[PDB]
Amino acid sequence: DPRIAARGRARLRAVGAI
Repeated sequence: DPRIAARGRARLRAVGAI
């Protein structure tokens, strides 16, 4: 679903920071 992928991208996002 479109509401399930919006959270999947956050993964790499958060990791990218640190």
